[PDB]
Amino acid sequence: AKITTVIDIGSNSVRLAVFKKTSQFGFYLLFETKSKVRISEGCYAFNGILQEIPMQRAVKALSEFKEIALKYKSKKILCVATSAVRDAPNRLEFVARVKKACGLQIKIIDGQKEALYGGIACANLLHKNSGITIDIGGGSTECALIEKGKIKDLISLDVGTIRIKEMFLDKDLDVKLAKAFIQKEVSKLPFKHKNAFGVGGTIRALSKVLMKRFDYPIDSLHGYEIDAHKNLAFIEKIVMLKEDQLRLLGVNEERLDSIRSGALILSVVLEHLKTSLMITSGVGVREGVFLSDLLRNHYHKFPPNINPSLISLKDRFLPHEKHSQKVKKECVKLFEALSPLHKIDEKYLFHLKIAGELASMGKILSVYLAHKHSAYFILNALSYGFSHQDRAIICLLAQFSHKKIPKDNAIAHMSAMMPSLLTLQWLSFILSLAENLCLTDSHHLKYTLEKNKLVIHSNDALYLAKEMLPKLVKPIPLTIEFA
Amino acid sequence: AKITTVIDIGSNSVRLAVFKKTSQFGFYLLFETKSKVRISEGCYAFNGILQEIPMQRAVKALSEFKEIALKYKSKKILCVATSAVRDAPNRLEFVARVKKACGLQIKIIDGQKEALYGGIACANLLHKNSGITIDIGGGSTECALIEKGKIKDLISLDVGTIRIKEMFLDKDLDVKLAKAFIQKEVSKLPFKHKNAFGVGGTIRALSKVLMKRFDYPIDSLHGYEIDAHKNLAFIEKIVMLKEDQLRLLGVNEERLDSIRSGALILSVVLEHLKTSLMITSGVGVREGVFLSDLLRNHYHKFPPNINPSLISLKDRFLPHEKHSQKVKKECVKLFEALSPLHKIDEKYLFHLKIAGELASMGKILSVYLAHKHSAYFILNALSYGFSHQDRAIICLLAQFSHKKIPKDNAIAHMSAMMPSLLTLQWLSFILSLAENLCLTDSHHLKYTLEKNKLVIHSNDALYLAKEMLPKLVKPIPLTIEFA
Ligand SMILES: Nc1nc2c(ncn2[C@@H]2O[C@H](COP(=O)(O)OP(=O)(O)OP(O)(O)=S)[C@@H](O)[C@H]2O)c(=O)[nH]1
Ligand SMILES: Nc1nc2c(ncn2[C@@H]2O[C@H](COP(=O)(O)OP(=O)(O)OP(O)(O)=S)[C@@H](O)[C@H]2O)c(=O)[nH]1
Ligand SMILES: [Cl-]
Ligand SMILES: [Cl-]
Ligand SMILES: [Cl-]
Ligand SMILES: [K+]
Ligand SMILES: [K+]
Ligand SMILES: [Mg+2]
Ligand SMILES: [Mg+2]
Ligand SMILES: [Mg+2]
Ligand SMILES: [Mg+2]
Repeated sequence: AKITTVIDIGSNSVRLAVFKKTSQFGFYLLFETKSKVRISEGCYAFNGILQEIPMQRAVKALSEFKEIALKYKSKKILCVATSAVRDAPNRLEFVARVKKACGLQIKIIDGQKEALYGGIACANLLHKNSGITIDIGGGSTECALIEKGKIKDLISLDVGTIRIKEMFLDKDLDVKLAKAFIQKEVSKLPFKHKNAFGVGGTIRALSKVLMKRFDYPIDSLHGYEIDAHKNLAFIEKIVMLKEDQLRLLGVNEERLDSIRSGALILSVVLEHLKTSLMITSGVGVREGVFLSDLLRNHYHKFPPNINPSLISLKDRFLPHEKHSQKVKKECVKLFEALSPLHKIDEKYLFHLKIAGELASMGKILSVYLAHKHSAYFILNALSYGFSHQDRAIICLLAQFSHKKIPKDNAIAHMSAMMPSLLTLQWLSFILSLAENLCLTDSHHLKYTLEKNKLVIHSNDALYLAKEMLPKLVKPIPLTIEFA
Repeated sequence: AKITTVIDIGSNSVRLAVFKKTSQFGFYLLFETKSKVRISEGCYAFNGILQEIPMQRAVKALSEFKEIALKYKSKKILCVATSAVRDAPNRLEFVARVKKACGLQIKIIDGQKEALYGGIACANLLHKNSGITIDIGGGSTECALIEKGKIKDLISLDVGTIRIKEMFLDKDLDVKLAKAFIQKEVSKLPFKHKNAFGVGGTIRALSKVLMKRFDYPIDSLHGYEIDAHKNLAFIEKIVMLKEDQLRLLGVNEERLDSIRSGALILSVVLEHLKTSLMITSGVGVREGVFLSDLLRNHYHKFPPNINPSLISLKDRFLPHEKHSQKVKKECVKLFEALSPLHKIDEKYLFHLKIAGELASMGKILSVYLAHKHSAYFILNALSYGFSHQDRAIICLLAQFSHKKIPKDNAIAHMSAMMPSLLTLQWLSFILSLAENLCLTDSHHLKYTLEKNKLVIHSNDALYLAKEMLPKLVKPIPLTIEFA
């Protein structure tokens, strides 16, 4: 199927995502949305029986999600339902009402399969290979243990934002009683890990709060890294704030009434898992469902050196992809030839290579200021499998090809672990020279270094590359000569 | 063909552009560059005989231009040569040298054909119907009188930057004698007009100086508007400035030694033509050659309401047109139904409709912050046939969909002729509401207004559009009801 829709019927949000497959492993999100259906509303006092008005909302929302699926030409529609529906004594009647109302067939999935879908999404689309997912939803919480990219254990707990809200916080029961109820279940998690992968609306909402509080310069939550020890006190503080204080923190209206129980659950989980770093995930069940299919014949794992963001970016914006292979190759040779001078950690060849592949991507928008467009593309869409640092470096290399990187760059100082200006200027200068040298179909280039003299060996005239040489911004005083 | 390279052998710059046809009328630039070949160097003192080292440069640049054309898989290569080559007693040996060196067939064109090509580009790719082109090159200056989109007269004058530089300025001849010489040729221009279309490197260079001088917020040469009366004195001053003063003004190193001649010629032309408004053209001879082929069967003119930037942007990023056509339709209806309240000039329906078509273009990059990506695409690539004002308005409409436009927005204050903030907030709100209503293919919507009450008439549940109603930002107090 070229276009596939996933519908994730949660206990609070119902989510929709439309995926377009661009190659064997390349894909991107054509459309996504979520609706605050809260099918679980009022069910927890009636033995999980889904109530009439909430069921009516679900049907109406699901009908429009189906319309959206067909509006985008989906060849397949996969619909899964989690905690509130699987717990519900009348679950089979709701499934039947939905089928009769719109022809959608719902597959109730158990907690372990829900944990797996979140694990699959995070194991493949984040930048850490090992860790534990935390998928806090309105009705349940899933944790999947991931080790070097493979799922090793799945657990689902019957604690969720709306469950806690209706059983405890709505009744003005002391928050201590809710914490105990949560801890009693969180005790059952049989594993610990320095890394956690934060999944779901509570955690993404909390991540937006933290980004705003610390004036974070990158506006995308997929991959945002949270120091769990530093921030656990604030997370616990959120549990007891009132609605207007949450508003001042930036929480949107629709999320005000569930975020505090959600924050309580997250705090108990993080304490138990001994998490030190939580990475915010922009993906979860709906993406994992799609990947279960995409990767069904590949053991639910992208092959080594297969990155779906990189690949889909090239399918969308660079389908004649040999030029960029040459620039990458020359960037490698240049980096080796100059290593006596720059002595930069070869870990940064990773970023240089990718900037080599992507630096002319923005010409599909305009050939004027093309590198500025490439940088924009890279910063906003090179997401799966890249840290924010990885993205910022690659972005800067492309953005400042043939230019001086400012001292005052927000992205460059995004973190104290970022590479130095000089290192960034070196890699950008290398990218620039490689680009100049690959302008034509010049072949068999060789670089030698003697003192501060770079010599470019070629039997080609390289007339245009020689003409452009003075427009390079060198990282240090260095002479470039053509032999 | 699909991919077409054009090479324009000027007397100073030699330019290359690779065009990609995406549809019957859609196209965009795959690649472009220019090389300071200056084939005319030293020819003016030897009756126009092209000199040996300049010809060698040309052969070396043109052989690599051919390589670039083939690298991009050009099916057709169109190569024309202008003043210095057409004037040269040895023109036929240079042409044959180039043919033997790389198989490029140079077609020497006379001054009228040169004026025609610039005219075709400007008549089609600029936003004014009538005016006179001013194409100052190294050897000659062309003017094409355009009226209502149609070429009515062509003249070529033997004044250019390198000609004047070598005949007068290089010899420390009083600038007065050079002006007198130019005035004698400009005298032959038999027409006048309030509008001028600026073509070539001199005028683009001057436009960049002016954009920097005035802290202009849109970094885009194409379409930039220059008050010729207010700036003529500054243009004339440029003629008397030193290299380093030109550097301080931002002039590129390669442009320093020709811009003063070019400014002298331009000031004389603007005075004679009575120009009050000059529009900087990002296109010229090379685009005119491509268009004369593209439009060979359409009398060198796009059909009414055919805009190649709009179309090509949709070809590249929106190969599915029916969604965006629905949003535009609702934007028109909403506009008309709300006009008792907003009372906005109907001239702005033009921008609203195009924002309706393009507002979700950016989702091809990311579905998160998609409207921000769309605005970026529009501001940087919606160029042919649009003023900077048109581009800015359309950009802002998409950018601030479902948001409040800040009071201090740089683009919004780009010029005093911009629409008011309130008008802009109105248009954005209409777009936002249209977008909500077209989420699903809600068919046959109708609108009525009573006082400040908008009533939406539908047979649809419009469940999701209602769920989103509170996130619209209204321009004035307004009640929205569904019947
Ligand atoms: N699952 C997931 N949600 C995200 C991600 N990034 C943002 N969100 C959330 O998704 C919702 C939509 O954000 P966003 O897409 O930026 O606005 P929008 O309503 O679709 O309007 P737009 O994108 O056309 S500008 C917000 O609630 C945001 O907090 C992500 O990477 N993954
Ligand atoms: N003919 C034409 N030239 C332009 C236009 N805009 C800018 N230029 C000129 O073309 C040259 C390159 O512009 P530009 O493409 O932004 O830099 P670049 O060297 O190619 O580097 P990049 O685009 O990969 S970031 C400069 O001489 C600039 O003034 C335009 O619209 N038309
Ligand atoms: Cl979310
Ligand atoms: Cl130019
Ligand atoms: Cl030009
Ligand atoms: K969950
Ligand atoms: K000219
Ligand atoms: Mg869930
Ligand atoms: Mg460019
Ligand atoms: Mg010319
Ligand atoms: Mg979005």
